[PDB]
Amino acid sequence: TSALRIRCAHCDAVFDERALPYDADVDSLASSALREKFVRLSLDSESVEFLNRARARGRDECERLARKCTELRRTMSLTEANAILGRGKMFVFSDAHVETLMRACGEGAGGGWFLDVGAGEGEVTRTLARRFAGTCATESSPGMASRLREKGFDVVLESDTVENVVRETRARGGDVSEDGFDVVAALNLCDRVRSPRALLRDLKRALKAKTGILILAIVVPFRPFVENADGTRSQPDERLDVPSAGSWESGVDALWTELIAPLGFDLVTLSRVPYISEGDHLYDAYVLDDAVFVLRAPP
Repeated sequence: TSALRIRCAHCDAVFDERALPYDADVDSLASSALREKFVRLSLDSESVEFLNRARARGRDECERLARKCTELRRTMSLTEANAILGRGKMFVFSDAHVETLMRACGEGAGGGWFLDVGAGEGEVTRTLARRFAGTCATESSPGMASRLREKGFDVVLESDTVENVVRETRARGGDVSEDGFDVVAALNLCDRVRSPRALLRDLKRALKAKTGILILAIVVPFRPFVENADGTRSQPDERLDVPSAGSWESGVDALWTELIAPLGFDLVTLSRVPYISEGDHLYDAYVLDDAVFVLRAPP
């Protein structure tokens, strides 16, 4: 009539979909702008549908892909091996999450140019790119860059920098405005890049003045570490005053100041969504705590 109550000491931690945190303590933020500009998102059938992808795939099938992935990544990275096998997909935003934040930033209706930094597979930003008449993407992987040119992206820049992204897009047929893109998404990239300040500065000069929407996602807690190449682990140079542990509210207020706020952005809305990763034969999904900052470019 109910689940089994088995007392163990080595079964790890397991939660359901209702335990996923979507809200936070609003009054526990020293920054005033972070309190009123908070929009609480929630679960939906699209996010739950992503959770059951490992269950509907089969345990024996999730084991075949896992063994083949470790065998493939001897000569490539982890993300490149998952794209070849069609596993390890990432989920952050649902279609309902899109219509909520797009109406909040003013540019709710479709149209304009969109830039996805670090897309690779673009499945995370797939529902978002349906609104813009022009879509661009930047990915340093050659194999994954060719995949983006087949899914609907008009221009796919095969590089890991965004110094002259607004100018290099126009060189490849990207009929984007000379003053920058309209909306740019940098989802879960500050924990991997070396210079997070120089990244936001490059993201700033890539947007239009005044009317310039920026979508930034950072995993909380913020543990920055840069991977050089194969078997070469490094450390970030910019020591941001952000705790490596603690609660979600402390990391947001620490990432707001010191890093995001000194850039001079206008906070449109702040939300808390789970960073869902596709499961396998052991767990249905792996989830991290993610924070979403929607910013407007200064004049």
